[PDB]
Amino acid sequence: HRIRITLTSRNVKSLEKVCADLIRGAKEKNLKVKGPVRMPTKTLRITTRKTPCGEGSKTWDRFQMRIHKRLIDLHSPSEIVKQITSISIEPGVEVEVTIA
Amino acid sequence: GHQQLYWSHPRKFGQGSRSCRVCSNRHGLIRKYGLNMCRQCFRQYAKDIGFIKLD
Amino acid sequence: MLMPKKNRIAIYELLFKEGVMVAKKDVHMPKHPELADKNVPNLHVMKAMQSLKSRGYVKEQFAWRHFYWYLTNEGIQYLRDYLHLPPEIVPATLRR
Amino acid sequence: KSYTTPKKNKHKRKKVKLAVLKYYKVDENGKISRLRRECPSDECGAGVFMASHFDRHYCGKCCLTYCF
Amino acid sequence: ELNEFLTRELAEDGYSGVEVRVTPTRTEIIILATRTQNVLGEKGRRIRELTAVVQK
RNA sequence: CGGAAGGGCACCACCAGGAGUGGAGCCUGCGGCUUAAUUUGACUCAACACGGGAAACCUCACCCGGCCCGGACACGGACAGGAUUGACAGAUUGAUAGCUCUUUCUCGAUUCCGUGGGUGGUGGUGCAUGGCCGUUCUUAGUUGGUGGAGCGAUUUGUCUGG
RNA sequence: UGGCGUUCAGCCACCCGAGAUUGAGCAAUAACAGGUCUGUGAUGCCCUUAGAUGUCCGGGGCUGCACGCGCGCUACACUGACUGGCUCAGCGUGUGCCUACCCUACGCCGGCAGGCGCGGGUAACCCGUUGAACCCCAUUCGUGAUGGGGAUCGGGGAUUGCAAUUAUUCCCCAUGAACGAGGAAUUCCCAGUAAGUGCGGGUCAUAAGCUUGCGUUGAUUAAGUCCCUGCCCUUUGUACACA
Ligand SMILES: [Zn+2]
Ligand SMILES: [Zn+2]
Repeated sequence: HRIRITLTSRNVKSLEKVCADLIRGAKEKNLKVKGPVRMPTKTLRITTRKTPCGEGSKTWDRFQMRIHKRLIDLHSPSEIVKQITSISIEPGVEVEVTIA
Repeated sequence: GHQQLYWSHPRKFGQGSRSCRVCSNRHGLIRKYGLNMCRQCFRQYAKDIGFIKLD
Repeated sequence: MLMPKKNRIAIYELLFKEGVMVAKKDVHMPKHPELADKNVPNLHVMKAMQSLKSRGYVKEQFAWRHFYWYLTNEGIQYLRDYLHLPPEIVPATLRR
Repeated sequence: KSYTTPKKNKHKRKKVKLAVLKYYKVDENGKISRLRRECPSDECGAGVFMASHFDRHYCGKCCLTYCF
Repeated sequence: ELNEFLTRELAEDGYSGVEVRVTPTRTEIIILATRTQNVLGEKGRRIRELTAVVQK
């Protein structure tokens, strides 16, 4: 019964819209649902060079990259949860369903 | 034959094992996160991967 | 480059069963990465394809380190003329 | 290009016309006479005939030497 | 690589880009092309060739 | 462009101070010395722990000795009565690379010989270049439409003062 | 709110208030005979084209040395040298695509080096609740090119890759010089700033005197200017002319 759905996304507002839609769908389908547990983000800094040759002043790049993580805890049979996850998918949010 | 001298030196370490997948050069290779790509083509196709210069 | 006859017939049969074919550009590679059942080298396949590419029977597309072949209408006649197959049957790329 | 030291020669295979005729020895009747030793290996049996040297016998592709 | 190969290959047939929405067991890619007649060739023969390219 | 001057800018300017180099030793790089080779590149701001180039064999772009075709394709000769290719003892060689030598078995039309042509090349040319990077410069300067001056380059707008 | 200023643009001091200036990116026009063919199957021309300026193996060289400089590291001590006790971080990183290569926890063997099998993790779980350095407290020393310095050198013991000497790298013992606060000249910066002192990522079969971020402690001076070195406009003779 203990379902730990992990939602991974790079964008913030699309992930917030998806998890809010899942919470508002659980309220319509009348099941017990926990709030959005906001796990901390991750950062990836990349420092490279600009010039192909080794001449002139030394440049240093700053490439940033972020990724987030949310989770929705559920106490429901899986037949209800599959009907929820089949509806309204987008390529931004990646869903990981775990039942334990 | 020449095939005996072809497979004689092992390629089990360093730049003899891995190289760039675009220009095939032994310069500017990142082993981190399995890139194996030179820095010039990385700066070229850096936006298509997902990296961006914000700060 | 000298090539085995049965492996040559197997390569032309693999070319006839699907006209489009891929290859990875790697010098230090013993066998072909896709066709791994029949133990054939990649360099013999590359030379047998560029022998047709030079005299104009296949179109070439070039990726970063990958080669791609596209079979032409002259190659349609050449493969069935080499394999002595009836002209009624078509490859899979002509099928819907 | 032309170097100072002359090149080392390559073993050009000297062609021999009707070299298969020296294998068998014919008789007036309907039979054959095989002079060379048959190879007892698993890769080649009665098909591949071993070389007729002066001191030991040797086969072509399996590299199997039989000495007296 | 999926962007670069189609950019190099479809450049003579009016290529602009691709759009992908990931679905389970179905990789639905949309080649947003200008000339839709030039990219098919003959009843979608080049499309069936590109599916074999992605498969192989 | 000023050898005529003013204005505001910056600790790749000063002022009052703070920490370092040069004083001792060491890792490393350049020029010369130099070797069979010490691969090449860049000279005040704007090269010299640099090309992400921290090299025992790859890296090697350099040399010393030895092998492979990895010379597509076309046109005429060779050729299946074998065009071609691999070889153990043992001599040479660096390797048991038949690369050669004493000797013949083997794969079989893929190959071999000449003529055209093609590709291969960290081999040269950044004084031919695309793209990209540094400088002025991260300074506050710059450009159009309608008017006023003529024959026009020009200047008003684009600023006398804070 | 109080002062300066056409009382306009605005500027300064003060009460109250987490702050009365956090840092960075993007960065107009125009140009260099600036670099890159040694990043590129981005490319023009020439050459090579078989005894190959292509490809492969074993070594050498890239390190080399009368000399001059460039970028860095540590000492010249009493503020210090030795031995224990006591007390804290956030960046990170990590079970494979050919491919072997990942983090290590715990009980042992041994002075260290290193070795044996063993459980957890696809990560706010495992390392880890990161007992890091300086620090403070308690012992030994006392002006001696010294217990500081380990430049220099010898012997033995181990790991890594098929293979290390000109020392891949680590451990133990022995050797104890230059260096007494630095001449001419010169570089950087102005508040959690310089500085002391550490730890992660990249380079990584072996891999930090390199580079970038993350931490701890924490000052002197300054709220001005073009005298010195540059850059940007001006008035004007025009020996400055695809300039
Ligand atoms: Zn590149
Ligand atoms: Zn036999």
